Amino acid sequence: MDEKYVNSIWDLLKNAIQEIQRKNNSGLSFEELYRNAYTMVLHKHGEKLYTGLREVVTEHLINKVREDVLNSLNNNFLQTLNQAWNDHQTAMVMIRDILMYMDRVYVQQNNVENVYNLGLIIFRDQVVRYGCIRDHLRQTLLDMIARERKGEVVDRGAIRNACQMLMILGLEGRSVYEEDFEAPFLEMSAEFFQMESQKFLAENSASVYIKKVEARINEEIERVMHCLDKSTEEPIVKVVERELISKHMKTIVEMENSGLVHMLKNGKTEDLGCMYKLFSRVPNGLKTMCECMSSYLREQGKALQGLDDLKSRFDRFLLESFNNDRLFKQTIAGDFEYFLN
Amino acid sequence: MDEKYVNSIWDLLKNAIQEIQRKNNSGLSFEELYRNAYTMVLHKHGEKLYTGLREVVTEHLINKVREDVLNSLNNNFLQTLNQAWNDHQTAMVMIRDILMYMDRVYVQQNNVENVYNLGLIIFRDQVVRYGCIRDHLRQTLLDMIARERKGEVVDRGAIRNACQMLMILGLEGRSVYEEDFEAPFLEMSAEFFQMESQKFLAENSASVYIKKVEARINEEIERVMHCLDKSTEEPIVKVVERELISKHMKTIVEMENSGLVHMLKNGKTEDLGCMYKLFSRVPNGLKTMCECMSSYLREQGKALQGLDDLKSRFDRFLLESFNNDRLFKQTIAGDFEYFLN
Amino acid sequence: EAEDFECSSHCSELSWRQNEQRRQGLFCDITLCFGGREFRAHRSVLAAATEYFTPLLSGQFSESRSGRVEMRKWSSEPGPEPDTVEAVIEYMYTGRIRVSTGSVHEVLELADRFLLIRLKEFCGEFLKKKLHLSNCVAIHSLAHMYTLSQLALKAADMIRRNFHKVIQDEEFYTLPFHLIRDWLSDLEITVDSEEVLFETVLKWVQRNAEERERYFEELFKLLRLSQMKPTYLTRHVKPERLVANNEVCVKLVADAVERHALRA
Amino acid sequence: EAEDFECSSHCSELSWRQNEQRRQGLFCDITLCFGGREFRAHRSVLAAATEYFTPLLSGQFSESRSGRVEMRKWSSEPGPEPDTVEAVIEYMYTGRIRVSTGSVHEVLELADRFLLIRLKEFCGEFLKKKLHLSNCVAIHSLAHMYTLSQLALKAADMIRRNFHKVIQDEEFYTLPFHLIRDWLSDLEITVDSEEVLFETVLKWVQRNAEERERYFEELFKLLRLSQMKPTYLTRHVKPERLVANNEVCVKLVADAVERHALRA
Repeated sequence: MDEKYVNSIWDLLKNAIQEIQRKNNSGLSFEELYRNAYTMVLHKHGEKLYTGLREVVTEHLINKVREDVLNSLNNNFLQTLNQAWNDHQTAMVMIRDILMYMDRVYVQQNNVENVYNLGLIIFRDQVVRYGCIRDHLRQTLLDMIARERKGEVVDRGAIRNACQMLMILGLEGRSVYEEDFEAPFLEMSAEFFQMESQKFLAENSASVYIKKVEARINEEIERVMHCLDKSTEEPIVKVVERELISKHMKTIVEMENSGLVHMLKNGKTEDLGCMYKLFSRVPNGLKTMCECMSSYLREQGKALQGLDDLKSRFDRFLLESFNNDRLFKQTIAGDFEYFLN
Repeated sequence: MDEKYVNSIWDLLKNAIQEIQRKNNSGLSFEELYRNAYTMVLHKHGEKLYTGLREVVTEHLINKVREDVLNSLNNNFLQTLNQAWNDHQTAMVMIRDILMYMDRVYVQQNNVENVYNLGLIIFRDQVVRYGCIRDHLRQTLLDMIARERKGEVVDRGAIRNACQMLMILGLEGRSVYEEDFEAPFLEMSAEFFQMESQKFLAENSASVYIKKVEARINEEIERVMHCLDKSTEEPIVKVVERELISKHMKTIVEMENSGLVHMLKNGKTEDLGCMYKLFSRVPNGLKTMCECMSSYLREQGKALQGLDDLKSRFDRFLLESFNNDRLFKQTIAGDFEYFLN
Repeated sequence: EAEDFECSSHCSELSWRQNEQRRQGLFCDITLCFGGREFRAHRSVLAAATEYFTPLLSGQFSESRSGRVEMRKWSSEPGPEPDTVEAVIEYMYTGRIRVSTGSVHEVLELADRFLLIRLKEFCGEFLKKKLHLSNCVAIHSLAHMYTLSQLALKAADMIRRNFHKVIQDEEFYTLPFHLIRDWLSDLEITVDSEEVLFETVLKWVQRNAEERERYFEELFKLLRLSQMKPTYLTRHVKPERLVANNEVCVKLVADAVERHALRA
Repeated sequence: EAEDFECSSHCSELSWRQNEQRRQGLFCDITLCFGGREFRAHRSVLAAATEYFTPLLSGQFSESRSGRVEMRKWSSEPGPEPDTVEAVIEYMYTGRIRVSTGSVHEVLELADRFLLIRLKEFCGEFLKKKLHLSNCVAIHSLAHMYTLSQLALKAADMIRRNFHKVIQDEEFYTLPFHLIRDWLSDLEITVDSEEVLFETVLKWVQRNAEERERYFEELFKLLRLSQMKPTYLTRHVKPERLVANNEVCVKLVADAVERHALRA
């Protein structure tokens, strides 16, 4: 009907939306509010409604919610942030329901986000990614993971709660989680692991090192399961595989008074079998072991009736420690065919 | 379980059945009573239950219900009888429900009547057909219909209520209604109509008589619709058709200073058209009119240039009063072909 | 080993038996009022039938505590015909409905309002068949109001092709302002001359003069005065009291005559 | 003219959405307790699923006012397994259930008790397939208890054909008195000699001696002592303490020996 009557309807819904926002769901009639929203969209006033919706939410989250999270930065930040997120989710569900006819008719037909998805975008842009908040959340989640790794006891629950939220604001996508948390996390992790690798090489045996690497891989998988998105397992492991294994491949195998050659000489089968299973992860991993072996085996066979003893000893390793691998088999065989000439 | 435990269960159900009978449905737990009935049939004690059921009902209707109906014979009989019937129907529904598992499992498998059908048989045999009751109900329904016919104002409602009941006790069949009410009703009706016919012939014109017959047919159809079973329409009409039309066919047509010949002579078309529509009901009905006509038409044509006037006059009757009937057409034609010889 | 069972008949029966309950009032949870008659129904069924009833009956709003829902403000004064309401409620139970040539309007109202999308779909596929030369203007106003986009296009195309004749029948002069506005600014419309469009603006505005006069100025702006003959603009357009009153359009009708003289 | 609509998918969806409600407790009317766990459900659905729930929930009995139903006295001590109860309740909503080699016993209990005849039917057609040499005595005791007449006959016939071997396995010595009674008086049974039947009466009665001794006299009367060898009756039947105690059977064992001497 007339411009004034339409503004009557919108004033009614605006007050209802604000009441919901203020946690006052009870006093409201679902059919009255739904009919008013319906009457607007039915009489082609959907844009007025949608534009109005985008305002009432934007204003609430900027003036009340952003402020709350900011005022509680150095006083229970993540908690003040999850409560902000929960209160929002709860409100946006009720807002989406009174405006259900707009979601089904207008939103579809006019290439715009749906009420809940719009609510998510505003919370994302105005609260979770507000620079000061965006940064303080990134530094918070990372300082916790760094403290945890360095021994301290931290709240994995608050960490999973923020990660779920970061994932959800991605709008059925990891866009927000990836750049706001994952990428900075992976970066600080690699810097940690690189330093960790330097300590363990300087004071632990190759067997101990290889064990400590497996232990680190297990810890990082165990961390993802308990407080990050399941999709971070492959990235973080590859960062452990890169910094601990891949970057120090020749260093590990060649370790003096330890390593492949000493393991082959002192016959420590399971120890070099452990090396095989770890070096089978990284590219050129097994190659390095073959190269180290071929260098030694050719130098040992060059010294050699007793080559039946050599063949049998390496046959045992290949079958037990090297899982009868095609590459190792060909390498051992290649070195034996080399002695003929 | 043991004989005593089974008798514990049955004593519980017997009391529940009697409480229901006494109008005390409320205090009872449906699942407790149903489980007890179930436990008996499940443990193959169905016959004890069924035999017990047949007793508790038989005893109630003989000792309490039959007595009530008898004590109120000359004091609101039909009402005391419908209330007996309603209270029964109501109880038997609740009895059938607590014993639902017996109806589905035992009753089926052991070639016996179902709880509700058994209840109907006992009410039928012990109350509605108890000789003194059987007779007083038959005399009641008939004295009413006789009073109604003779002018008086009677309760068609009480009459339909008893007829529905009589029909229902037929066990999806009219066996009880047919012999307890219909047959005596049809008999007393024929005796009435035979006397009615004698009065109307002795003092009314053939046209008036024919009208009074149609009026009687309509009254008797109107009576069946309002207070008897719809299935009594064909029998009672055939009794009106037999006693009023069929038995006095030649008498009506030949009525002096009235009737077919006088209607044909004085040219009263619709009047003999009325006769046609009534005599078309009964067998040999139209034959009698043709016979009466052929006797007259042959005597009139035997008297006869003016036979073009005769042909045209009878052509008009045949088309208007006789609905251009094949039998009448052939009869008129036959009589005309007769004059040639 | 195990085995799965499927009673095909089951759910068809279950739904029908629940309807039979509703009709007797058996186990009815909620009471649906449409005019000051009311229809008793089952919260479980209604909520299962459409996304609408779930938040209503949930527990976050007055209706859950009420145990009654006042369905108000319908196109029909005391609400839709009870027969059409019972028909649609039954559909929510059974998924079976008969839509008459009359029923379809009120059915589409409820179907659309109560978010019964597969029933709304049907009405759309129904009217698409019942679409004709007379049917087209009334069906377009339906398809446009109840967002039946596929049907709106087929109804619009038949109006664009037969515009010259649709403006002859009174059916068009019923249309709301926003639809007149959208038709005048529609370019694929097929009329004999642009001068006829003015005669239709003047005809339509005259009907509900008291409420419709406000729009005229906006509607006159839509008129492509360039494609109109200068003889017509000077003798028929300029002297109209409706155009002589507003000074915004006397300037536009003056520039239009100015432009034609300037075309030489 | 009019047109009828049928949303084929509809009732299948409606039922499933109502189950999804029940699982969340949404709009649940009644609470069904089976042991001191309880299952929340919908009065409308339950009543629609079976003739049982209609009088219960109607309003003529305590349960309607209660809003809770205490399902007591089941073959399993604290009632059937909750998984089997949820399975059957879901079936009342959806008409879909999976019956395991284990499930079938408790499923048939509930199906039969709660008058779910098409589910009971399935269990009957299921066990008919799973019927074997070991399965036959246990399946007969089921089919006999839960009035599965078609199955009882097929199970009985396999027991009558393989009686001589069924009395070897302990499975038979579980059977209740009324079934022993009915087997002894069954004429189409196939055993080597009538003397073996006595050895099975003595074996079965010995098991739960304290409760089973009462029956022995009735069971001994069923024994066709005419078809037994006089050497056996004098040396093995007559000296049994179980037969020497009752004086009713010492007379019957005496007439039996009397009849054999009288046959010469």
